[PDB]
Amino acid sequence: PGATLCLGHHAVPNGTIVKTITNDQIEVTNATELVQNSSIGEICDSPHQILDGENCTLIDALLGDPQCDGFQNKKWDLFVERSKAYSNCYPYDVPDYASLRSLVASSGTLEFNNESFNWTGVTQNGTSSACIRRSNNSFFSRLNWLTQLNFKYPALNVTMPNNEQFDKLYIWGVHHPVTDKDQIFLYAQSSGRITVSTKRSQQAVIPNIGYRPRIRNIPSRISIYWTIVKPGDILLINSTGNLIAPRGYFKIRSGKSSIMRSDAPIGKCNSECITPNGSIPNDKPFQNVNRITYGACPRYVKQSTLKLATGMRNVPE
Amino acid sequence: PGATLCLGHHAVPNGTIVKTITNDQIEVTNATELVQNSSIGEICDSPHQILDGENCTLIDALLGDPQCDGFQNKKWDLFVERSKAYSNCYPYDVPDYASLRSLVASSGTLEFNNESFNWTGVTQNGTSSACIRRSNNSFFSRLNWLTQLNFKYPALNVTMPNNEQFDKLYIWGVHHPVTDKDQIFLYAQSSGRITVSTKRSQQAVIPNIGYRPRIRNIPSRISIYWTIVKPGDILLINSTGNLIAPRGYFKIRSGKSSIMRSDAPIGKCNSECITPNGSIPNDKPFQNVNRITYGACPRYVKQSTLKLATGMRNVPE
Amino acid sequence: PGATLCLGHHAVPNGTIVKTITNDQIEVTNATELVQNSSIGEICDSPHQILDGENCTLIDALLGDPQCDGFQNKKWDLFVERSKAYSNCYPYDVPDYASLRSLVASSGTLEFNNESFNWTGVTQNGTSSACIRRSNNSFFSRLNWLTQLNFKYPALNVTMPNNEQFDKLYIWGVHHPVTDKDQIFLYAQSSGRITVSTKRSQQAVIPNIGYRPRIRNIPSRISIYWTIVKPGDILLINSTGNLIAPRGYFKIRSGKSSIMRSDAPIGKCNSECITPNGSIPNDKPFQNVNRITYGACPRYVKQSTLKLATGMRNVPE
Amino acid sequence: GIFGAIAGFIENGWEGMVDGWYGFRHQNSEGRGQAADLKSTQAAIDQINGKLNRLIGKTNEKFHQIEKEFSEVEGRIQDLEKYVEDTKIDLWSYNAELLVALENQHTIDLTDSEMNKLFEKTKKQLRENAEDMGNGCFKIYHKCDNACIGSIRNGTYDHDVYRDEALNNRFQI
Amino acid sequence: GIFGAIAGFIENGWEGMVDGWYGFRHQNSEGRGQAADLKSTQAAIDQINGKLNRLIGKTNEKFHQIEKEFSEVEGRIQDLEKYVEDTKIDLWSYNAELLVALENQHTIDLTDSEMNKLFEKTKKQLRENAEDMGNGCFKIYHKCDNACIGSIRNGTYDHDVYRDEALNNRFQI
Amino acid sequence: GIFGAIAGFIENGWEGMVDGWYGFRHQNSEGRGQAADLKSTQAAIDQINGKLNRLIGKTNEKFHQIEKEFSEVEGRIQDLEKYVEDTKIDLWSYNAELLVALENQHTIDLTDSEMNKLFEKTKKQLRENAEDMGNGCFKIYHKCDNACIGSIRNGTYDHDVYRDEALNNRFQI
Ligand SMILES: *[C@@H]1O[C@H](CO)[C@@H](O[C@@H]2O[C@H](CO)[C@@H](O[C@@H]3O[C@H](CO)[C@@H](O)[C@H](O[C@H]4O[C@H](CO)[C@@H](O)[C@H](O)[C@@H]4O)[C@@H]3O)[C@H](O)[C@H]2NC(C)=O)[C@H](O)[C@H]1NC(C)=O
Ligand SMILES: *[C@@H]1O[C@H](CO)[C@@H](O[C@@H]2O[C@H](CO)[C@@H](O[C@@H]3O[C@H](CO)[C@@H](O)[C@H](O[C@H]4O[C@H](CO)[C@@H](O)[C@H](O)[C@@H]4O)[C@@H]3O)[C@H](O)[C@H]2NC(C)=O)[C@H](O)[C@H]1NC(C)=O
Ligand SMILES: *[C@@H]1O[C@H](CO)[C@@H](O[C@@H]2O[C@H](CO)[C@@H](O[C@@H]3O[C@H](CO)[C@@H](O)[C@H](O[C@H]4O[C@H](CO)[C@@H](O)[C@H](O)[C@@H]4O)[C@@H]3O)[C@H](O)[C@H]2NC(C)=O)[C@H](O)[C@H]1NC(C)=O
Ligand SMILES: *[C@@H]1O[C@H](CO)[C@@H](O[C@@H]2O[C@H](CO)[C@@H](O[C@@H]3O[C@H](CO)[C@@H](O)[C@H](O)[C@@H]3O)[C@H](O)[C@H]2NC(C)=O)[C@H](O)[C@H]1NC(C)=O
Ligand SMILES: *[C@@H]1O[C@H](CO)[C@@H](O[C@@H]2O[C@H](CO)[C@@H](O[C@@H]3O[C@H](CO)[C@@H](O)[C@H](O)[C@@H]3O)[C@H](O)[C@H]2NC(C)=O)[C@H](O)[C@H]1NC(C)=O
Ligand SMILES: *[C@@H]1O[C@H](CO)[C@@H](O[C@@H]2O[C@H](CO)[C@@H](O[C@@H]3O[C@H](CO)[C@@H](O)[C@H](O)[C@@H]3O)[C@H](O)[C@H]2NC(C)=O)[C@H](O)[C@H]1NC(C)=O
Ligand SMILES: *[C@@H]1O[C@H](CO)[C@@H](O[C@@H]2O[C@H](CO)[C@@H](O)[C@H](O)[C@H]2NC(C)=O)[C@H](O)[C@H]1NC(C)=O
Ligand SMILES: *[C@@H]1O[C@H](CO)[C@@H](O[C@@H]2O[C@H](CO)[C@@H](O)[C@H](O)[C@H]2NC(C)=O)[C@H](O)[C@H]1NC(C)=O
Ligand SMILES: *[C@@H]1O[C@H](CO)[C@@H](O[C@@H]2O[C@H](CO)[C@@H](O)[C@H](O)[C@H]2NC(C)=O)[C@H](O)[C@H]1NC(C)=O
Ligand SMILES: *[C@@H]1O[C@H](CO)[C@@H](O[C@@H]2O[C@H](CO)[C@@H](O)[C@H](O)[C@H]2NC(C)=O)[C@H](O)[C@H]1NC(C)=O
Ligand SMILES: *[C@@H]1O[C@H](CO)[C@@H](O[C@@H]2O[C@H](CO)[C@@H](O)[C@H](O)[C@H]2NC(C)=O)[C@H](O)[C@H]1NC(C)=O
Ligand SMILES: *[C@@H]1O[C@H](CO)[C@@H](O[C@@H]2O[C@H](CO)[C@@H](O)[C@H](O)[C@H]2NC(C)=O)[C@H](O)[C@H]1NC(C)=O
Ligand SMILES: *[C@@H]1O[C@H](CO)[C@@H](O)[C@H](O)[C@H]1NC(C)=O
Ligand SMILES: *[C@@H]1O[C@H](CO)[C@@H](O)[C@H](O)[C@H]1NC(C)=O
Ligand SMILES: *[C@@H]1O[C@H](CO)[C@@H](O)[C@H](O)[C@H]1NC(C)=O
Ligand SMILES: *[C@@H]1O[C@H](CO)[C@@H](O)[C@H](O)[C@H]1NC(C)=O
Ligand SMILES: *[C@@H]1O[C@H](CO)[C@@H](O)[C@H](O)[C@H]1NC(C)=O
Ligand SMILES: *[C@@H]1O[C@H](CO)[C@@H](O)[C@H](O)[C@H]1NC(C)=O
Ligand SMILES: *[C@@H]1O[C@H](CO)[C@@H](O)[C@H](O)[C@H]1NC(C)=O
Ligand SMILES: *[C@@H]1O[C@H](CO)[C@@H](O)[C@H](O)[C@H]1NC(C)=O
Ligand SMILES: *[C@@H]1O[C@H](CO)[C@@H](O)[C@H](O)[C@H]1NC(C)=O
Ligand SMILES: *[C@@H]1O[C@H](CO)[C@@H](O)[C@H](O)[C@H]1NC(C)=O
Repeated sequence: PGATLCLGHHAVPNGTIVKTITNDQIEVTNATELVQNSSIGEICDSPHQILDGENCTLIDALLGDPQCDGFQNKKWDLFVERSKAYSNCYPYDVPDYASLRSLVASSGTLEFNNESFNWTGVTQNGTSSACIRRSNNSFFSRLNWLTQLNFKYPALNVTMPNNEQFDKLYIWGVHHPVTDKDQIFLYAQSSGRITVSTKRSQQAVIPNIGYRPRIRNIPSRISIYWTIVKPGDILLINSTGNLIAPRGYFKIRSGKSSIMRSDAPIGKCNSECITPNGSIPNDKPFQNVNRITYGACPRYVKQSTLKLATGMRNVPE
Repeated sequence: PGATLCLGHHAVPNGTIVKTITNDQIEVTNATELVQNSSIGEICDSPHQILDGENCTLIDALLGDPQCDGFQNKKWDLFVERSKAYSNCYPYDVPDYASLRSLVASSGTLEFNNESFNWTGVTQNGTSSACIRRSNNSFFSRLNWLTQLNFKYPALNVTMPNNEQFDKLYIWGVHHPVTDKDQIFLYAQSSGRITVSTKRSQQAVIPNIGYRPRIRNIPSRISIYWTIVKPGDILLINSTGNLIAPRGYFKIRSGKSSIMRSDAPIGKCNSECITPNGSIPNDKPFQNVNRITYGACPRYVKQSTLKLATGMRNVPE
Repeated sequence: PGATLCLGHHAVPNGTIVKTITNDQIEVTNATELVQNSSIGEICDSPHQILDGENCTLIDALLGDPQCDGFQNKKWDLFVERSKAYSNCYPYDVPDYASLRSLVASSGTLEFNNESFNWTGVTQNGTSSACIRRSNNSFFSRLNWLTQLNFKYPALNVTMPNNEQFDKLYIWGVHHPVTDKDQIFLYAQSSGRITVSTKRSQQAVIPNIGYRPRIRNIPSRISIYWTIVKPGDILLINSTGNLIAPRGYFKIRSGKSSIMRSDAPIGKCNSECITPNGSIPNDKPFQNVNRITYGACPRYVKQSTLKLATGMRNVPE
Repeated sequence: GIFGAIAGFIENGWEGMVDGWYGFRHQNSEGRGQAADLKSTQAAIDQINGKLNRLIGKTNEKFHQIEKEFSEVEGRIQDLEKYVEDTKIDLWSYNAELLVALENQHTIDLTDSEMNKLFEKTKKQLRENAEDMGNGCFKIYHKCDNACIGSIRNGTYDHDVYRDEALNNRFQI
Repeated sequence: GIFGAIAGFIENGWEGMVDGWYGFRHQNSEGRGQAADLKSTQAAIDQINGKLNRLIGKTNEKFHQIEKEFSEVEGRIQDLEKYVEDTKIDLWSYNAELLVALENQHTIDLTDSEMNKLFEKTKKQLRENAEDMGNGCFKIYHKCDNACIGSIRNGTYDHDVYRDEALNNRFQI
Repeated sequence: GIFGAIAGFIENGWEGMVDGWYGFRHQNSEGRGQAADLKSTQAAIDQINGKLNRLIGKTNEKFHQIEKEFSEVEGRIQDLEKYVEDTKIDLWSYNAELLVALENQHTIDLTDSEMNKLFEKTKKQLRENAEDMGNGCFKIYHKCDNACIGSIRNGTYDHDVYRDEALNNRFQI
């Protein structure tokens, strides 16, 4: 009689379909998903330092819009800008807004050091009803609106050396009055001129007097500019009207900081990978949640699923 | 005696050489080409909507150069610009020409809506012998050359709100006269100034009076600019001379439209993939015809041939 | 009795660890390194034409800073800029410095042809104590500082046609005096204006009078600009003060030329691949020496080592 | 698969084998039974775990990058930012597709291989005492009780003990 | 190839086999002949068609992109546009080179495998009635006419029918 | 490895084999010895050299590119230049990692294969004159002196010469 000995392998009743080099559908005993396709719908506050912009854009927090006063000197790994954010101070624009936003985001700090600029012959601390702080007329916290004093505005020629071992970031502006009248009332001469310079740079701006469409009922504007001043270098403000002066400088750092547009709520949780949709687990090598990411994240791909076989070919009985 | 049974495989007398991991030349029974290396030398008019620029660049069709009048309000998937194209209206330049060309190309439409701008105190519809339309002096169809009326040019302060649910694209310009004389003859004052603004933007331009080298015997110029105005926003033209005014706006759409430089003739045929050399079949995954493509196309690679084995190793008798 | 015949394979006592699809550490009999991780610390002068900038940046060699006179008309495959380089002529800036540096680097030549510009009514060849050449006051070799003659500076309207079959590169500048006084002393009128134009372009510059922080004790500046003039086109300089005139043009070529920042010494040796660290052998497909390379080079990767198995699995006795 | 065992000469798998991936079924004088082979099972599992360790929990940190959504039409710069990102995503998407296809082909082949190795090992072990029936089964030409079958599964089967009995059974008329 | 059959122990292919990729040649009492094996042929063809289906007619649509030819010298921006495109093309060119090399190695190996599987299947089928001559041929140790050869090719050969005759022929002196 | 010979049924390698990669050890009436097999050795070496030729000394020339280090903060353009380069490097780094992993898996498998091919070839050669002991060794059931062993190694062994002697030794009681 003897015996029979058969060699074999397992199988399951519920196999999973995977792709190979030659087959776009072959059944294996088991597989695991390689594409993360969901988020938990909130941005975990850990382990990255999250700064929720709330009603403030980073630029508004920078300039010191009154609703953004709570942001002074704060740092972040990730600044989160909300789609509902809005400005509520003096209407302004920033040529190359995108680059200023980027370089501040990347710096990761709103650390501001006041400096005593020699403003002689002008009225300091100009305010407006378009920028209300604690029920009073006010202005951007980091900016100093200079106007005429005793119907004069003499020529400014103010120097500020950088004797630090870090770069200094200066934010300053030009006011564009609505009328030749308003121009004289504010600065005593018909034509403003601002020159901001360093050893290695010079930015010259002439105001443009005229009407713009009203924003929050204001038809005038401020244009915002920036200047970086390195160690051993010097900031020179050579102006004859219309200057919105810096009160000091922002530190610029380097590191891992960024900014992200998202309306996802901040949660009390811990997740390495942030997308605008919310934090995502990072166990999988790939993800199709969002091309925008921050932290230790799976790589964005177009596929919604990629199944890695973790077992043999399934050959049911 | 018994029998002999031999197992074997086919072979061919004319094998093909392919590459593997270990061999850059190994013969297999058959192979197929993966790199598309030829075009049919014409751009098929189907299935994409082709607009042949003929003598017109897209920008000339946009401005309304007289030879481009047949292009009014046309749409395209692909605008084809010919190397022989030339301008034959008032000589002009466009700062960031490349971006305007790109954004119009991508929009995919020349749809233009006239608007009734309040031009009071100036002579409208200025024409020139440098822009001949139907044997008369003329001008760009979409532009309105404003000049003095009764030796005066008063200050314009003209508003146009966007109450549509689409963006509006405005094209406008500045005329640079050749002499201080010509300046006064046209605009009644020595210095022009144009300010075009919205809630979220402001562009200020001063003309530069002076000679340029002649183009089609004209030593003066027009500089062309654009402004996009979103829903709820307003266009403000605040000018005192030298304005080349818009007559209206172009719609800006989004979708699959583009532009391509090619001298290939348009054919009556159907091909998904367009290159500047002509349409190419898209059966193969790769192609070395042109890095420039439009539509469902093989990916550009440097190799002129890549042979995929479709049979076994060939071992002739 | 009979015999025993055993089939087998070699092994070594000193195997090497490699990675596979399934194992990040498996021992094979032999392997070869695929990542080049070292340089010889010098840039071989062969086979590429190396031009060592020494104390000169490419832009200083271009303008003709006196310490850079030995660079006149030289060509390079690779221009090497040293971190110790410094300017020692009239202090200047270049808007889009990076693009001018790039286009000259890429052109690969400092070939300069003098041209006889019709400068009538002005004093040519202005010099300064801020640009010492052979113990005398001097200026940039390729630039011609034009100033008033007989307390007049008449309106210049100077033409130079390109009747060559190559493009011409023109370098020119604007002088910014420190005072309204110095302005009149140099150019006879309070306001300079420069217009440089071609058929297809126009650049207009107004000087900005004012103080800048001192560089080598000079508080004035020159701003440098460039203009390319194609065959059949014409250069027009239409100026009324403050022009730093070209003396001619640079040829612009195309080819394989570039520029690299490095402090590695030049050696008398032969190596195809140059990095800022020094030349590297190019036998390996990859390298982690520097992402910056020139010539036939391994591709930069992040790994410091990648071992390719060149033998079987090692199974010691 | 490339070895021809799984979904090949082995007609099908065994759903009732839940304590291993490969193994043995027998019939002899004392009944019929199943036992998992742990070594082959572990060899397959170790290799699959090796892959997984190269792909799971190994993500890469990025911080400040470029913008990838835009609220205004800008032209050239934005075209470039969008094209860079689209380029990147398509390359990674390709990498992911290829990776999974290659990994999966390889997983099927290596698991087929392990089945084949176990079969080959058992065939050699049995020497002249059994014949291959072509379907993964050996006809063993001698009495082989439970301890005997166990000895085959455990690598302690001494073919010389049974050889005379087996040869007589194999080569009879 | 990795199995050692095609361009290995099988000395060469058969140019006169035009109705299949693998098959059988025999010599017996009634002559010599050739027949294709359809199953192995189809197994190879199906796999190659599977690859082809993953690569032919599967192109990707792109519309507005960046410019890639330039009529003016511009510097920084153009350097970046050119570098992005050169980067992309080199990555795709690499992908294409690798893909074809891997696919082709695999095609050669899988076709070698199918040859090997058919050989192995036939070897097991013949049991003790034939011996492997080492060159893909079996010496069958019994009378095996055309119907007999057909039965081997069709999987209906009953080795027990011939075993006595074959053993006597094999193990004679 | 995927064939199960190297680090499989062959227990270990031979450190004392320095004139080839694969070979033969024997014991017979005249002693014990070792000889390299040149054909299998060369087959492995040729394949590995083929890979190497596809990767060593094959670099690509680039000239003017983009800047990759920056002395000033600039924002948008620099963000893009840095991201393009980081993108590129990560893609090439991935390509290099994958390439080496695949190449190395393949090298191990092909070398395992060659060992297996040599074993199989020798097994078939010996016909009914030897049996596979399961560890890469054959018990040869006849007197096989040095010239006889040489004949096996050189492919001139005539199995018919020894078959009667071997069958008698194999199938005795
Ligand atoms: C199908 O294939 C997949 C992938 O191979 C397989 O999933 C894996 O299962 C194991 C065991 O169930 C998982 O391991 C666990 O992971 C969790 C989460 O990370 C850990 O918390 C667990 O740790 C505990 O348990 C350990 C012992 O198992 C303890 O040693 C430890 O101290 C903890 O108490 C544990 O490691 C593994 O995460 C998954 N892998 C993936 C990628 O999902 C699945 O089981 C297979 N399915 C079948 C039906 O076989
Ligand atoms: C070498 O290898 C290649 C690739 O495997 C192989 O080329 C293929 O050949 C087949 C058959 O000749 C082609 O299939 C045809 O394709 C055309 C064009 O797309 C179709 O019009 C055909 O459709 C008709 O025929 C079908 C039956 O064959 C009908 O069912 C159908 O209704 C139509 O009447 C048909 O599908 C295939 O396109 C090529 N593939 C490639 C990539 O070229 C070639 O034959 C092999 N050479 C040798 C000598 O074996
Ligand atoms: C481990 O694996 C590696 C890679 O397979 C292997 O390294 C290779 O060794 C050979 C021989 O030692 C090298 O070939 C030499 O290369 C040098 C430098 O390029 C040449 O100068 C040599 O040319 C001379 O010698 C030839 C004959 O060998 C003559 O024909 C010729 O005219 C010259 O006189 C020679 O080609 C080869 O470069 C390396 N490859 C690499 C990538 O390093 C190494 O030997 C293996 N180690 C062991 C212990 O097996
Ligand atoms: C130049 O044109 C601009 C744009 O049309 C003119 O601006 C408009 O000025 C009027 C005058 O006050 C503004 O009206 C005010 O609106 C507010 C808000 O509803 C209302 O509370 C006030 O009672 C008043 O009606 C109008 O909003 C404003 N329009 C825009 C778009 O800004 C401007 O008057 C012109 N300038 C000159 C000098 O002629
Ligand atoms: C400033 O310099 C410019 C550039 O050199 C001068 O432009 C030139 O002006 C003359 C005067 O008419 C032009 O001549 C004309 O050419 C046409 C075409 O061939 C011909 O038909 C006319 O009969 C006449 O000869 C000349 O083309 C023109 N050159 C260029 C390059 O534009 C200009 O005159 C100077 N301006 C002043 C105010 O001095
Ligand atoms: C506007 O402000 C600028 C910047 O502060 C003033 O520049 C400064 O001018 C003084 C006057 O000579 C310079 O002093 C000189 O320094 C050199 C070098 O050490 C020394 O050898 C001389 O004896 C002299 O002391 C000073 O360096 C310079 N500072 C800078 C930063 O450039 C300028 O005076 C002001 N202009 C007007 C018109 O008021
Ligand atoms: C995460 O958010 C992104 C961006 O909002 C979502 O992607 C968009 O999805 C909407 C609606 O399905 C589409 O109209 C857009 O075209 C998508 N944009 C892009 C860029 O893909 C995405 O669906 C969200 N994913 C998850 C998992 O929540
Ligand atoms: C952010 O802004 C919103 C809207 O401007 C604020 O919500 C309003 O707050 C006012 C003043 O207390 C309330 O009267 C309203 O009930 C709110 N309006 C709406 C539409 O929600 C919100 O409080 C601000 N948040 C922060 C954190 O400053
Ligand atoms: C398609 O057109 C392109 C671009 O004109 C051709 O590529 C050029 O070919 C010319 C002449 O062979 C070369 O001088 C250029 O250097 C090529 N340019 C580039 C960017 O590669 C190409 O040959 C054409 N291909 C086909 C199949 O017609
Ligand atoms: C595009 O422009 C070309 C050249 O300007 C036109 O061809 C000329 O047309 C004129 C006027 O009828 C003829 O006298 C000439 O025979 C043509 N010259 C040349 C050099 O070809 C052409 O007609 C224009 N095409 C379109 C579609 O407007
Ligand atoms: C080649 O030079 C580069 C650049 O200087 C070196 O990379 C830097 O190394 C320093 C010190 O180890 C680090 O602080 C920097 O972060 C590195 N920079 C980058 C961009 O990686 C590199 O170490 C040198 N390599 C060799 C082999 O000499
Ligand atoms: C490059 O510049 C350096 C520093 O300016 C020069 O070195 C100095 O040369 C002076 C003048 O002969 C000497 O008195 C000093 O000994 C040097 N100083 C230092 C700090 O090294 C150098 O000679 C210049 N090189 C070239 C090639 O022009
Ligand atoms: C298959 O079914 C079993 C039985 O319920 C279940 O436990 C297992 O998780 C399933 N596995 C897969 C991969 O679907
Ligand atoms: C700079 O300041 C000096 C001294 O106050 C003054 O003469 C000059 O006009 C100023 N320059 C500008 C551009 O305002
Ligand atoms: C080989 O030759 C035959 C006979 O003419 C031909 O039909 C076939 O298409 C050729 N195939 C290849 C791949 O060259
Ligand atoms: C704008 O229009 C108003 C009213 O006509 C006028 O006073 C003002 O000067 C204009 N502004 C410009 C810049 O032309
Ligand atoms: C291993 O050791 C030998 C003996 O000295 C040496 O010659 C050889 O180069 C070594 N090989 C490797 C790859 O380490
Ligand atoms: C200017 O200098 C050049 C070069 O030294 C010389 O040839 C020319 O005569 C000078 N021109 C004048 C007007 O002095
Ligand atoms: C150009 O030159 C002419 C003639 O000399 C002069 O009238 C005109 O003012 C100049 N233009 C400029 C911008 O200097
Ligand atoms: C074989 O091994 C099993 C597993 O532990 C053991 O229980 C059994 O007693 C062994 N049988 C023989 C016959 O060696
Ligand atoms: C084997 O199959 C072939 C193919 O159809 C058939 O024609 C033949 O009659 C069969 N022969 C035997 C002996 O079963
Ligand atoms: C086998 O080949 C070897 C290698 O050259 C040779 O020296 C030897 O004489 C041969 N032996 C026999 C028995 O053929």
